[PDB]
Amino acid sequence: VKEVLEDFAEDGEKKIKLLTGKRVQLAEDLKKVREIQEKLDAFIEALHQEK
Amino acid sequence: VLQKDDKGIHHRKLKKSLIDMYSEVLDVLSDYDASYNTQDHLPRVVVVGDQ
Repeated sequence: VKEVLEDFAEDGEKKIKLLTGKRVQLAEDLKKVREIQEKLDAFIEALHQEK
Repeated sequence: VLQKDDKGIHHRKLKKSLIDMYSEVLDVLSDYDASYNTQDHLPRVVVVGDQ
């Protein structure tokens, strides 16, 4: 069983096609778009310092 | 239009001075409260001297 679990742990496809039920994926976008949010707001404040 | 130029692009280094905006900040604190307590909220240089 430990051997099987290790083999499945290394298998990325098995993780993709098993244990997919959590809602964390939705939250990953909420957190990742923070870089876009920073670049855009900083660019707008740069439009405001220039004009 | 001249007032807009002062507010926005005055095409001169003086434009968008951050001390200039602090002067208005302190003036509006004074307007909020005649009493000293709230005027003491924000920094300024107070000069006292012998008569």
